[PDB]
Amino acid sequence: FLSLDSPTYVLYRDRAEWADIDPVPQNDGPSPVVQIIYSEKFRDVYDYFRAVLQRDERSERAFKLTRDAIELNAANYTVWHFRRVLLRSLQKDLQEEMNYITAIIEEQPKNYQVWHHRRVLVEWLKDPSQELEFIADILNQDAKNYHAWQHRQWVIQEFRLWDNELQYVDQLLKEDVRNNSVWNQRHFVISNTTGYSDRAVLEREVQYTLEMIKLVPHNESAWNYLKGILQDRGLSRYPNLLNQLLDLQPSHSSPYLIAFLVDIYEDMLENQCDNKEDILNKALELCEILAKEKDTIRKEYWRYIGRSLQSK
Amino acid sequence: LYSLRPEHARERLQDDSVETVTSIEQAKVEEKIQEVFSSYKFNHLVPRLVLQREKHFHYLKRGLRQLTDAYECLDASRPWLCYWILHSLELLDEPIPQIVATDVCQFLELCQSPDGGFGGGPGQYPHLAPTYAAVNALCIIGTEEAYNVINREKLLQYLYSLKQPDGSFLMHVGGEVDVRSAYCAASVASLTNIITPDLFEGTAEWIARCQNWEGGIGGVPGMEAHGGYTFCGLAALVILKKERSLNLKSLLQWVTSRQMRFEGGFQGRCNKLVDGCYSFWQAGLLPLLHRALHAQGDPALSMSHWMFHQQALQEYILMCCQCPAGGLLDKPGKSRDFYHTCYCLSGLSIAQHFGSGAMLHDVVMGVPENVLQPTHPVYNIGPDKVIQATTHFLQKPVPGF
Ligand SMILES: Cn1cncc1C[C@H](NCc1ccc(C#N)cc1)C(=O)N1CCC(C#N)=C(c2cccc3ccccc23)C1
Ligand SMILES: CC(C)CCC[C@@H](C)CCCC(C)C[C@@H](O)P(=O)(O)O
Ligand SMILES: [Zn+2]
Repeated sequence: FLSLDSPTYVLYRDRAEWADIDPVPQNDGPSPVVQIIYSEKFRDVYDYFRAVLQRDERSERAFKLTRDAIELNAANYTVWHFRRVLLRSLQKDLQEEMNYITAIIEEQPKNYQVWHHRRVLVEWLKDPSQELEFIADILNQDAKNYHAWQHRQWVIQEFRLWDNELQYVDQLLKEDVRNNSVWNQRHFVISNTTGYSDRAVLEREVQYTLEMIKLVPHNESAWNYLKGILQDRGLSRYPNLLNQLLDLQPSHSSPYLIAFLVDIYEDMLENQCDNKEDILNKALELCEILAKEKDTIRKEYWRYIGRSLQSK
Repeated sequence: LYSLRPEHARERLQDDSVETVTSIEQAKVEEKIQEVFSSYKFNHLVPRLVLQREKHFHYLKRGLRQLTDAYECLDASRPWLCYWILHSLELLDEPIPQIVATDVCQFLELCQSPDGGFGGGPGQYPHLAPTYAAVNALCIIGTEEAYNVINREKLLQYLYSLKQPDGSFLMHVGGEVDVRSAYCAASVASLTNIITPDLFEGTAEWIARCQNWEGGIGGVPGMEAHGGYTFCGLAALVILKKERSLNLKSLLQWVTSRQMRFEGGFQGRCNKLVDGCYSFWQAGLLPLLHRALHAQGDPALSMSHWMFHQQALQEYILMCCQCPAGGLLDKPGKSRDFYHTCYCLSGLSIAQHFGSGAMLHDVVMGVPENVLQPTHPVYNIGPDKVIQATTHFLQKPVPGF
């Protein structure tokens, strides 16, 4: 009704329609700790919030005030709660509220309360029709907002809106092949629609991923993906694997190729294989290269894999 | 210094000439960090890593008393401000005046809800994040008074009020669900001894569903592995004595991959940037994973170090995450706050102190005055406060009903 930013904004205490109420001040106790020095404006709106809430005044003016209280501190979950109560009680137009939360999230896309509030509205309305488009707009400003991806998976799961998400994932992977949120989304999607058991799908995936690897060899996500989709069946159940990867040794090498090989070898050992003695030698040498030369930040881990590779 | 060495410069980012928004940003942090590293060479002084403990103490000491309106945004996280400050002081081995501790106790009592749990400030609805914080604070103080602020019979009611059929908990009534709720509940319930037989029924199973294809744990099943959530999940399982509900092998490969070869500090997600608070959320996962693995009798485990570069993480923090005026931070350029102060310090301490039964290989970088008091890898409060609290509440019966 009256912006907190308007040049002609007036304190609630100075308001004619807010004189019947007495502003309830914060009680931090006679001897405060981590005490915030609020602005006259922040203190004003909240002294009034404490009161309306304390009265449980479920009024339209109370409604318009949570709006200001939310703008002063969007992370105030108590105000967000009372606002949902007013939404039900005052029987407010929720679509109109969808627009509000839409704008607020655009402003604070990393706030926990705003996303949750939006999810509550969509549930109340049983309407997921604006979701994928809104999310995509947020992910357009920050392709890795955790809240955005999480909210997205909920809309897709709950409302079973799976059909065009893999096409979306592919789009974003074209924009930033290093976007781990998208690699994860691709897994979320495939594993919930077709699964990776389907030979054609598995092949299509490994192919595509071997591509992104033999394109940006030092991009870790593609590596953790390829490993992720195969390691759940045994890397050693894939003979050609060790080869193709061994082929990339001088053309597309990173400590990821070495680490993947150390992972295959591990499985060709769990499953027992002829030449196992040499295999173990090759694998331990790789563990020392990674540990001593190739990837020393985790020398504690790499030598530990050398020692475990001993016992098992 | 591991970092100022000449071969370490090969740990620089391999762009593959295929530059994306991610390469670009990573490369940007790397240059700002390189500068810090080379800080010495250019100026002609000998490198001397030192923890501006007094400057940090004066910062913390002030914030425990009052904050500017710049903190209006954490007006619903006050028990957190107590915990972050009262824990940084705790690690800096600084004093907690018998009068200030009381005020804190008195204030938290005002934050506590008649329905159990704690709000973000006087009069706010209880929420598990502030509850976790309030309880940790009260334990850091650790006196009949502090402990006595906590209403255990009401805390169980509250915990049960958030409990979900699938094993997860809400963060608050009408609030969201994600792993933080599981760790928060587990941490406060265990410390105060209110864990009934069915309290966490199915909780270990939900938390295990959060572990994805990366080896890491996400906010909710299906989500990307994230360091703050992986700490919540693992630590929650350690409490419930169910670490084994996870694939610890892959979790280990995942966490260890999160340390930045060039920067030394940790990242919260694969292909994201380094951030000082993750010095604890991510690095804290190795001590947790030591116990876990040794628990299943693992032989290949070290008797002196954690499965991460303790040296590099201490250099990153000391060199790159310290604010001259006091307080620690995300990375160079970023502003200082009590959250990063509390977590860069907690991580330094993890990096400086090892344990493994009766083994004790501390590693203190730079001036030996840089060593911090120890912190428990599950509660993130002094291991002594933990032990002292649990046992004190242990002489109380679990609120049976
Ligand atoms: C940009 N940035 C870098 N590191 C952290 C952030 C932003 C944000 N932190 C919020 C915050 C800022 C200052 C203080 C102080 N003093 C306290 C909190 C962030 O990335 N998150 C998002 C998700 C999240 C979660 N979950 C956070 C969090 C974790 C643990 C305890 C909290 C208590 C209160 C508020 C946020 C948190 C922090
Ligand atoms: C006990 C706890 C409250 C732990 C919280 C741990 C965290 C730091 C969680 C971070 C939550 C998320 C999803 C943050 C993301 O916005 P980002 O990775 O960009 O920082
Ligand atoms: Zn941070």
